[PDB]
Amino acid sequence: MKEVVIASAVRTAIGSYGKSLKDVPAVDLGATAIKEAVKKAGIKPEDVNEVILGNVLQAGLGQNPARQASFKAGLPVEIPAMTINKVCGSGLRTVSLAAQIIKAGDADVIIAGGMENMSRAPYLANNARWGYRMGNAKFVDEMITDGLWDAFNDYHMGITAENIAERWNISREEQDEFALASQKKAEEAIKSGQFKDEIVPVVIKGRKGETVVDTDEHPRFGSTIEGLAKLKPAFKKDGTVTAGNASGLNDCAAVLVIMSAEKAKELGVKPLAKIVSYGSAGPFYATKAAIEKAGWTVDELDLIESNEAFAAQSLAVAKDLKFDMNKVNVNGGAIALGHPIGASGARILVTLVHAMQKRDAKKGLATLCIGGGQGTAILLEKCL
Amino acid sequence: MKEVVIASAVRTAIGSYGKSLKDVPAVDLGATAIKEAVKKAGIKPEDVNEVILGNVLQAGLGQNPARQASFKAGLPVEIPAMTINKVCGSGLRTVSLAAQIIKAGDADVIIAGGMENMSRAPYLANNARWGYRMGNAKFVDEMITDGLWDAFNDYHMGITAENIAERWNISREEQDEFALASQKKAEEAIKSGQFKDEIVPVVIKGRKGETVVDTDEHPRFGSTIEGLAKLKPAFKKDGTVTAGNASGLNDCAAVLVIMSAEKAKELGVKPLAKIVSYGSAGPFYATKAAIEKAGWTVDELDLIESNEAFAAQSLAVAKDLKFDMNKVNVNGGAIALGHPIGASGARILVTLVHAMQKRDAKKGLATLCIGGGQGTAILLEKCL
Amino acid sequence: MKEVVIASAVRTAIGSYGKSLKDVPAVDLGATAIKEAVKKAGIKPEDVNEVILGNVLQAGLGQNPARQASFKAGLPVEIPAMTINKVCGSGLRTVSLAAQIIKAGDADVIIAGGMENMSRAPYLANNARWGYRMGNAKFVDEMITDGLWDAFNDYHMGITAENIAERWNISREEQDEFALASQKKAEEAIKSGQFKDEIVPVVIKGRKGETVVDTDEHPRFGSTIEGLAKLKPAFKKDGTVTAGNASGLNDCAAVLVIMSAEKAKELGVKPLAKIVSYGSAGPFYATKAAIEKAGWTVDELDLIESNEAFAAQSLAVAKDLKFDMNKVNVNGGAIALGHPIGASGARILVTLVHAMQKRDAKKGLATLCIGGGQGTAILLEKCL
Amino acid sequence: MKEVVIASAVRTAIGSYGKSLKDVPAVDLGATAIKEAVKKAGIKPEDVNEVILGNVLQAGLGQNPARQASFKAGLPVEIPAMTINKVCGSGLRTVSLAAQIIKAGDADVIIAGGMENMSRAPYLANNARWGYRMGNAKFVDEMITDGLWDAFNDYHMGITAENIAERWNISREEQDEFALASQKKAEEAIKSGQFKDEIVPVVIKGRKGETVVDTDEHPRFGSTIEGLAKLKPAFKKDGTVTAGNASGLNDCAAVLVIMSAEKAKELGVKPLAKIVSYGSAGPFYATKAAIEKAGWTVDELDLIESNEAFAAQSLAVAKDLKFDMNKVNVNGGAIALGHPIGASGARILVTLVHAMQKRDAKKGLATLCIGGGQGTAILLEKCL
Repeated sequence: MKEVVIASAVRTAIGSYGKSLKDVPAVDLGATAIKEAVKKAGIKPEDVNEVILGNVLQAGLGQNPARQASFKAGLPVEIPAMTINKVCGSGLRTVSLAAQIIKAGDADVIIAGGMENMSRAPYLANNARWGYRMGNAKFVDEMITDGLWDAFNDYHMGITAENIAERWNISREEQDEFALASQKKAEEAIKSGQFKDEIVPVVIKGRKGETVVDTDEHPRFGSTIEGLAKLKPAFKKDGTVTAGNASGLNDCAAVLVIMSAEKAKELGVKPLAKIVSYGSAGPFYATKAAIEKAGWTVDELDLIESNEAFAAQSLAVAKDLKFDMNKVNVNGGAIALGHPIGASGARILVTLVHAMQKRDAKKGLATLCIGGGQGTAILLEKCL
Repeated sequence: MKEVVIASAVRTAIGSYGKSLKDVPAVDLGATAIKEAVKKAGIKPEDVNEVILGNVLQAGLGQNPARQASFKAGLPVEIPAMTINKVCGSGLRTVSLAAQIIKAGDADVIIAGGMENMSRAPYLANNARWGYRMGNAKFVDEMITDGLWDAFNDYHMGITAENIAERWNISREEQDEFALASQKKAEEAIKSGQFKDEIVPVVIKGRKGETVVDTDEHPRFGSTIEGLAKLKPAFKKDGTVTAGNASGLNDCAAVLVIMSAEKAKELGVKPLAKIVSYGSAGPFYATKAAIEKAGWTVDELDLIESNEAFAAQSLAVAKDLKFDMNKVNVNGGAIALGHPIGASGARILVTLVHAMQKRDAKKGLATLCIGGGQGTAILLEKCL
Repeated sequence: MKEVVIASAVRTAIGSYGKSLKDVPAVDLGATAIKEAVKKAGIKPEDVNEVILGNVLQAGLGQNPARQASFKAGLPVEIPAMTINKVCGSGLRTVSLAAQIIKAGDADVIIAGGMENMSRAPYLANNARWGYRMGNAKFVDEMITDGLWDAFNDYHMGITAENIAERWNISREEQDEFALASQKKAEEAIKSGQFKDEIVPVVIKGRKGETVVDTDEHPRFGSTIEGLAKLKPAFKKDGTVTAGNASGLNDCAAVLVIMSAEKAKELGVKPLAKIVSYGSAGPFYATKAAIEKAGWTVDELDLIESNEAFAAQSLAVAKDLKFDMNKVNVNGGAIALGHPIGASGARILVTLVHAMQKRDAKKGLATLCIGGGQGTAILLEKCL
Repeated sequence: MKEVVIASAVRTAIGSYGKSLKDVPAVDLGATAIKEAVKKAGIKPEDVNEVILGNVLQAGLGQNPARQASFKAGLPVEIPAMTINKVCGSGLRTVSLAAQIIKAGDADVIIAGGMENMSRAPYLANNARWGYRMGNAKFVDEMITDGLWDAFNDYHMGITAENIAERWNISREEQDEFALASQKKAEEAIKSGQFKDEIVPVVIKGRKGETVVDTDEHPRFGSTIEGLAKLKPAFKKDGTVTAGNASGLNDCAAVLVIMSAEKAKELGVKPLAKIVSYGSAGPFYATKAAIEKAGWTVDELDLIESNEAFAAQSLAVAKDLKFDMNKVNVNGGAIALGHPIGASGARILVTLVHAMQKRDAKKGLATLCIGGGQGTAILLEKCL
C-alpha cells in the first residue's frame, strides 16, 4: 500500500457573507487556490492526474464546477475532474478519496479540497418549468435548502446544535466562553502572521481598479463575554445558540496537492505531512475510528483542528473525546474564521498542516461534521 | 489487489420530459433502485459500507441527495454517502470509484450508480440574494445551465455534436438511419421482455390511485426513416442534428451493488460480472486505453453499450474504434431510451450486464461522453 | 346638463382560466372589442375624444394598457387614454366617468369599458431589486394579490362571501340552487343565440391555423343539483362556498361607445339606451341610491344584471333590494359565464343593454361589488 | 359650470432610488400626504367625497392602491377610491378628473394626486403560472416595463428623448447647461426654504429607532458644467442624454384637496388657486390648447412648471412655446428633484401652487409628458 502525502496546502482568505468575496465565483476561488497549490508543491500543471473538489451550492454554477476551476487554473483540459457533495464533509472527503485512488494504483498526483461561495447562492423557483397554476409559493433560498437544512427533520442545522446542547447539557455560558476563546486565538493568530504562509491572495479586477483580498474577514476583534452574553438566540425562543457562538455563512477555497510518497521523491518535492489514516475504512465514532486506525490515541496528538460550526457541537465532541483544549484550534476556529461549507474541511486541513510545520508538531487530527455517517476525519504525521 | 464484482444491477424505467416520472424526485427514484439492488444482490442493507451516487441537477434537492436516497431506501443512517457530479460521466464514474475504494482496502460493499430528474429541475434567480439593482435579467433554466451548456464555449452540447458531425462528415442521413435502428432495437427489446430483469417498478400514489411506472416511455414505436427526414435541425440553421437523432431530457435512477470478490463469496452472493478495467486507471483514448488495460481488443468484445447522446457522436466513436455495430446497443440506445444525465452511465452499465447474462456474452464494454478528460468506460467479464 | 347615451356595446367571449384566451393579452382583447364597438356605433375612430378602460392585473403589461388597446385598435395615436383600477368596480366605473366628463362639457364621444386576462397574470419577486438577503420568501401570485385578496383583512375575497352567507343565513343549498339556475339560463341563452349580437370573435393565429374564439366557454352545460352538492367547500372547513357556487378566473374585454345625445344625433347614430343615473352621484346603498336618483323603484325595473362573483353575495343583494328573480340575469350570470375582474362591470352592462334591446325592456339596472365605497351601479332607459 | 379650486397641496419629499424612502410603500407615502392635505385644507375626513390617485407601478401593491392610501390616511371606509394609470400623466390627470366630476355635479370635495415608489418595484416572472417548459427567459424589471419602456417602438423612453434632441437639434452642451441651471435653482430653493410649506415629513419607525425624511434627496449640490460634461451617455453610443441631464428614478406622493368654490366658501376654506383650464377639453398642442382655453397667452403667465424628465424634452417644449425661462421651474425641476412617475404631475402642481402663493404670481401653468395624447397641462389663477 502506497504512502500518501500532502505536497502543498493553500487557501484563499475566508470572506464574510455579502462582503469581500461576494463578486468572486466559487470556481474562481478554486482556480486561484489550485494554481498556487501546484506552484507551492513545485510541480507542473502537467504532473496532476485528477482534480477532485468539494462544492455544495452547485446551483447555476454550470457544468462540473471542479472542471471549471481546473481549467481556469491552467491545468490541461484533458485532466479529469469531478465535483463532490457531502455537505459538511465535502472538502475533507476529497482528500481521503485522493488517497484511495493513489492507494488503488490509479494516480500519483491529485488536486483535492473544496470551494464555496455562499454569498452568491441563487434563489429558486421549483415549479417554474411546468407552472405553479395558482397561489403563492416559496421563492427558495438555495443556500439554506442545499447547505443548511436537515432534509429529514425539516429544520435548520441550528436546531440540531440546540438539541446537542440540551443532550450534553452545554450551557449558553460555556458556549460563549468557547466562542470568545476562538475569537481571541484567531485575533492573535492573524496579527502574529500564522496564516500568512497558507493564504493565497485573491485579486479582484474592477472596471476601474484592483482590490486584493488576503485576510480573513470574519473574526470580531475585541470580542467580549458581555458582548456575547447580550446576543439574542438565533434558532429558537430561549435558545442557547446565537450568531455569536455559531459560525457564519462564508466564502473560500482550500486546495491541497496529494501525492504518493514515491512520486513526491521522484519529483523532488519535500512533503509537508503524510496522511496516516482517515474516517473512511458514542456518536463520534468516525473520529475515534480514524485515531485507532492510525494506531494512535487522543493523548498522543500534538495539534487538533475540530471544526466549530456550533460551539455546542465542538464542546460535545471535545468532552466525549477528552481533548486537551490547549491543542485544539490553536489559531482560532470557525466561530471566528467562518464556515464555507464545501471548502471547510479542506480549510481546516490546510490550517492544521501549516500549524504543524510552524510549531513542529508531529501528530495532527482534523475532524468535522457530527452524526452517523457524516463525520469526516484525517490523521497527519509531519514529515521530518 | 482485490478483484471487484457487480452483485446486482437495477434501474427504474426511463421517463420522458414532463411525463411519467414528473412527480417523482430524483432521490425517490434513487431510493427505489437502491432498495431493490440490495434485495437482488441478496445482502442485507447493513452489509453496505458506503453509497456513491451521481446526480447533476442538484439544485434545491436538499442536503446530500445521495444521502437522502440512501436513507429513503432504508439503509442504516450511519452509512456514509456522497453525491458525485461529473455531468455526463457521473453515474459510471461512481462505479470505478467504488472499485478504487475496494482496491484501496477501505470497503467491501458499495452502492454505486446515479439518479436524475430533469423534468423537475428549477429555474434560478442568481442575483436575488443581494439584488438585481435595475434592468431585465435572466430567469435561468437550471437544467440547461448545469447539465447541457458548455461552460467554456458558451454554447449547448448540441453544438458540439454538430461540430463532430461536421468534422467527420457524419451526414444527416447517416445519423437518421442510426436513430431508426436504435428505435427499432428498443421497441423489440421492450416487447420481447429484455428489460424485465433490470427494471424496478416505481409506485406513484395519486390522490385516488397508485400508478405503477415500469416501462421505458421515450421510444417512438413505429418510427420511420421518412418521419425522421422531415424533422428540422434543432441547434443550427441547415444543421444535421435534430430531435429525432438526439436523445431527450429524461428521468431515471440506476444502481449497482459493487463488492470485493472475497466478500461476495463470504456472503454467498452469486455475482453477475467482474470489473476488469476502467477509464480512470484519437480523442476517445479513454475508452481505447481502458480496452488495452483489460488485455483485450475491440474485436474480442461480445457486447458494447456506447451511449447515444447524439447519433453524430455515437457514429464518430464507433467509426474510430471500429465497433461491429451488431454488438452495439443491442437493446436500443439513448436516442430511443433517453439520456437522464446523472444516471445514464449507470443505466447503460445496468443494461450491459443484464444483456451479457441473457445473451451469454463474456466480454462487455460500457462507454459514454466524448472529449479529453470526459470519456468514462468500464470493461466487464461475465462470471461463470 | 347633457343627456348621455350608449351608442354600441361589444364584448369578447369570456374564456376560462388557462384555456381559450390564454394566449391573447388583455390589450389585444381590448383592441378587438374597441375596433368593433366603434364600427357598431357607426362612427369613425377619429370621432373618439378619449379612452377609459378598466384593467386590474396591470403588472408587466407595459405602459398604459388602455393606451395600448386604443392604438392596437387603430384609434388615432393622439386620443388620450387612461387605465382605471377599482378592482371589481373598474369596468362599470369607466362608464360613469365617461358620462361625468361628457356632462362637464369636455367630451362628446368616449370609449369605455374594461379588459382582463387573468390566465396571463405574472408571478412576482418583490425583493429582487435590492435583495432578499437570506431566508425563503414568497413567490407571489399577482392575480391573487392584486385582484382577489382583501388588503385590510388579509384574506381571500371568498372569505367575505362566506361571511355574508353566515350573517344572512344563505345556505349551501340555496347557493347551489342559485348556481344551477345561472348555469341553466346561460346554457339556454348561448344555445338560443342571445349573445350573438354582443360577442366579437377573437382571432388567434397559431403556428398553422387561425383559431376563432366566439363562444363563452365557462358554462358547465348539463349541470345538476347533485353535481353541485358533491363539491367541497373552497375557502373554509365546513364552508358553504364552493367552485360550483362561485365564479371563476376569466379573460374578457367589454367596450361601449358612450356619447352625448346631441353628438349621437349629429353623427346619425341610433343609440341603444340612455344612461339615467349611476352609483357615483342597507350596505347596498349605492345601488339603492342610484335607483332612487333615476326616479324609479326596484319594481319598475324590467331587467337586472346583478353580478354573480359569489352566489352568497348575489342572493344577499337580491334579498335586500327585493329583486324579482325572473328579471335577474336572464341570460345567466357570472357563476356560469365567468368573472374577468377588470372587464366584468362592463361585461354585464353589455349583456344588459342587448338583452333590453331584444326583449323590449325599458328600464334596466346593472350592479356589482358589495361593501361601502365599492358598489358600482348604472340605470339605463332604452331608446325608442 | 361650477368653479373649482385647490384647497391644499402637499407632498412628501422626493426620495432617491434605493435610498431614503426605500422602506416606505407608495400607499403609505400616499396616506401620509392625504392625511396632511385634509388637515391643511381645514376640513374633516368626512368632508371628502372621493379619492382619485395616480400610481403607475401597481404590481403587487394589492387591491386598489388608492383605496389603501385612503384607508391608511383615516378617511371613512365608505369613500370611493380609484387608482389611475396614465404613466407620466397620471398625477395631473387625477386633478382634472376631479374637476370634471365636480363640474358634472357629482362631488364637492375630492382628494387627487399621485404616489409612486420606484425603489420598491418588483421583478416579474411572466410565464410562471403555466410554465416556461424549457430555456432561459426574462426576469422582468417591472419598473422599466410598466413605467419606462415604449410599448410600441420597443425601446427606452430615453431613446425618444435622444430623437427629440436630434429633431430639434438640441446639443449635449445646451442640455447640460439646462441641467446645471435646474441643479442650481433647486439648491437655492431648498436652502432658502421654498419647499418647507409644501413638504410633509415621513416618519419611518424602525424596530430600534425613528428616522424623519423631510428633504428632497436627489439634487446634486455643487454641480458643475465640467462634472456634467464628463458624463457618459445613458441610452446609446455617442448619445447626448446622460444621467446628468435626465431625471432619476424616485419615490414620492403628492396630494391636493380639490373642491367646488361653493363648498370651499361653505366650509370656511381659503383656497390657494382656481383651476382655470386643463388639457382635457406642433406636437405640444395639449399645452397650447389648455392655455387658449384659459383665454390666456404664454406671455401672460407668471410662473411655469414644465417637467424635466429629460433636458432635451424640456428644451424642445420651451423653444416651441417660447417660454420666458426666468419663469420656468423657479425652484428647480425634475433633473435635480426627481421624477416619481405616478406622482410627478401632482408634485409639480403642488410646487406651482406654493410658489404662486410665495411669489404673488397670479397666473400659473403646469405641464408634463410629450407626444400626441400624452401631454397633460393645467392652468391656475391665484385666489386673491
